[PDB]
Amino acid sequence: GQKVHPNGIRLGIVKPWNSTWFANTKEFADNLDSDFKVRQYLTKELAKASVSRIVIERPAKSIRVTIHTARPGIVIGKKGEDVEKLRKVVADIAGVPAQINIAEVRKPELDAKLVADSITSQLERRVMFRRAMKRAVQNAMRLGAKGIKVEVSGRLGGAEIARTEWYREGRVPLHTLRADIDYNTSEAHTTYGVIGVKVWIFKGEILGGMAA
Amino acid sequence: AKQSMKAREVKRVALADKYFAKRAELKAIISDVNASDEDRWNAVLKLQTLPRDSSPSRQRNRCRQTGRPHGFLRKFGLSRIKVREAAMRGEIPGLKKASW
RNA sequence: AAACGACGAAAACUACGCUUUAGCAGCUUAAUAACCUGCUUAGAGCCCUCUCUCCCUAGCCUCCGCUCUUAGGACGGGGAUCAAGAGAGGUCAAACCCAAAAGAGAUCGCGUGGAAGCCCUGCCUGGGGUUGAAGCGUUAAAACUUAAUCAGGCUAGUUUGUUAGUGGCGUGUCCGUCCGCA
RNA sequence: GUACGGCCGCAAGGUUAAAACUCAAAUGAAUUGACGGGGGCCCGCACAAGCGGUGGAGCAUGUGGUUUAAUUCGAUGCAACGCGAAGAACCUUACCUGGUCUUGACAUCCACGGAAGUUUUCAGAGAUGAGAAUGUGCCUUCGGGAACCGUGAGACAGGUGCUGCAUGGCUGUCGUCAGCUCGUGUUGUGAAAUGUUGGGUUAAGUCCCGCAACGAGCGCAACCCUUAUCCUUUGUUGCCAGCGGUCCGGCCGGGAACUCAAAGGAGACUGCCAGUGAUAAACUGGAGGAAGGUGGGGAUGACGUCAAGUCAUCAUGGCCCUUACGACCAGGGCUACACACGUGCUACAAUGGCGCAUACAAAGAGAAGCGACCUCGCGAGAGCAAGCGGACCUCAUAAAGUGCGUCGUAGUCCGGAUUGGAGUCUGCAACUCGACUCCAUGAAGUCGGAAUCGCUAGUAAUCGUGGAUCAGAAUGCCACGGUG
Ligand SMILES: [Mg+2]
Ligand SMILES: [Mg+2]
Ligand SMILES: [Mg+2]
Ligand SMILES: [Mg+2]
Ligand SMILES: [Mg+2]
Repeated sequence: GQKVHPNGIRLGIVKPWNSTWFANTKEFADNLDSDFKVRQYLTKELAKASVSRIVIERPAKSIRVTIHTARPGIVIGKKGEDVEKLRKVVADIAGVPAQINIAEVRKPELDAKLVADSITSQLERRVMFRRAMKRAVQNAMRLGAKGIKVEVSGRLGGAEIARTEWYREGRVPLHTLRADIDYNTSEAHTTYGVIGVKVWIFKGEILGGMAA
Repeated sequence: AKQSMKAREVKRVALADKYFAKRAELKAIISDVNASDEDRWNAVLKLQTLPRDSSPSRQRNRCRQTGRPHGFLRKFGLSRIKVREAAMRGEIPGLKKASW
């Protein structure tokens, strides 16, 4: 409750948005709800495949959903028809004609969500929490990142007291307005309660801002 | 986000979008002085025994996602607490913190 | 009032793994080395999936939506199998990706000049309004026109005003000679 | 170092000197925090200096208490109290009063039947009971299907009920205060220390020097958003530098020098000359400069503190109610009251009110909309109503200013509240409970104790305008410029 949310301050410098179509004060509540529904359905449909980001667009009364994942095999399916099969249901949800795109990420351990994922899975399957934390740190460090701050709140390792713990390797700035700060948060459900996982990742210095 | 209050609001739309023509013509007739007293009285008496909760200006504008009965904004159709988390995540095409 | 610290030294998807090559980096006098690493690409070991090397056919396509049909190209339809080689990929498909059509041309849908209902008019006579209800016509046409004709058994002499019998529970439950409506 | 015992002494007592019994501790040197009614230094409208205000008096919501059926929930020193609530007549909103219910108002589900559905008839204030006039909307093998209704339970609902002492998320304060740590090395047997300390300097752990310190992270600044000089690009709905007609209006003929419009940049960096300072860092002057030392404003809130505040935005592990804490609509009350309080508007009158020419802003909102004209109304606005998702039209002749007149120090031609009535906007309905209007009574109050708060420059202080909430209902909130 002290630090500012970094995405909301990095929106207008380097970090791209997740919804930037054109509405006029009438249908964006509806567009926002449709985006939320399609994202929450995509999460439940691809809870196994590691999925990090979902972006939306609305060119000329048509919805385009772009998914950035690391296991496109499950979503594509055999003979490349499951993607169209689920495009049918997302088009039914969105009403307007729909199309979907896949932006499979090579070496995606630098993605905030996919680096905060599978550690929730290890905690759920009762793997040691300290082992999971150190594995996540080493995996996020070995790919060339310059710093990952992940915050874990609530019953560390299925404990009985909601405590606060956080590791930090490298350097993770939060006040610099040029540093690419990929931020996300996830939750783990266990037999003893719920745990929160917040992740900041410092990609490095990026000058020139947008337009590559 | 009470479920009991989340149905009355949608009823107040699903019933107010049906009596649009009759109410509009009645308002025009009773607003134009070029009418008859008996006809206007009969029209207002017929209008008043129409279901009360079907009036247009009898429903408070309710938030879309959470239904907070205060701070409803026309621009986003969402309350302040939800528009904060929406603009902070970045789903609003153009919402950046500002500085004049 | 309390608050310990033990075993990724029980690496929990392999992202196909499995092989191997250059450099980088953590290591330290400088280095190597294990791998501690990711990281450009090489080739095939080894399981692979798809289009294939099969033949038949010349399929083939696209502006006009249909058509013999026209420069043309990356254009391409059926049946069993794969001997050994070749493109991709890894539970890979839409979008991203690369440049398109020449004409003839019936024109079906699509817009009709004398009429069946709604307008004095609640049955129905209205040519004064009209619909594909009648001639007809290409990416379009041989234009063309739902309102204003007085008035009829037009809810039918008893429903509008005289007025009359009993084919009425009349009245606090009420039998009650009777007041009161038809 | 006590009793007994021996000695000494007039005495006070001295000297020699035990035993029984209790405990697992009693201690000293040093380190880190903490504390002191210990000290030193430094900083911030913290004081001082100033200038305006709050306690004195109408009124407004808000707070505690009281009353009440409830006066709906939480917030409770800074850091709650013009707070959520960016606008409570019913609806509303969770409170109160009467009545209807039961896998329920709203969620998936089977046995099937009716297209869903549109107008009205009635009893009830209503809650929802009867029902008719009706429609048969597209589709497989017609042991029919989607969609919507209807019933029968059980698989289910529902909770603004509580637990912010289970929590997530969020927020405020300490505090944009300047510190909070780590790696290696070194020092001490060790806990631990250095770095982080000390002089200059600053807004700063900002910079320099010295010193076993050397470096790094979160950190102080910058990178982000506007203003301030200048360059180019594009010239419409805008400008008329120059030229022309001209209805005297930029109307167009024209154009891109300018103001403006949005895109990319030059640009202030101790860059300089002098003094001071340690031949440093820096500070002070001056020169250029549009701007000078951070050029000027805003977001960005470092580890951590307050079982800090919300299970009432939301989700949420447990209790919980399951023929009612779930659910039904109508009428009230959240707006009341012998009271005390935070905050602000309104006034004290000669820089001030009364009226008549007259002037200069920015930025905004607009289709269930913004809504020019015109006819009217002493006034609110009524009718008719052009244009416009808008550099086009509306909201919107802005004022303070200015030149005149006028009043003359008086409860005042100040002050505009309470009162009876009148219509108007507005939404089915303003007795509880709107606002506007103007005719009429014209309150209080006449710079207000102790206390007390805000500001260091285009800021205090004054004047008006704009924006969101919403049928209307701002002295509250957020912005904008003028004076200064
Ligand atoms: Mg839990
Ligand atoms: Mg003695
Ligand atoms: Mg010092
Ligand atoms: Mg200077
Ligand atoms: Mg309203």
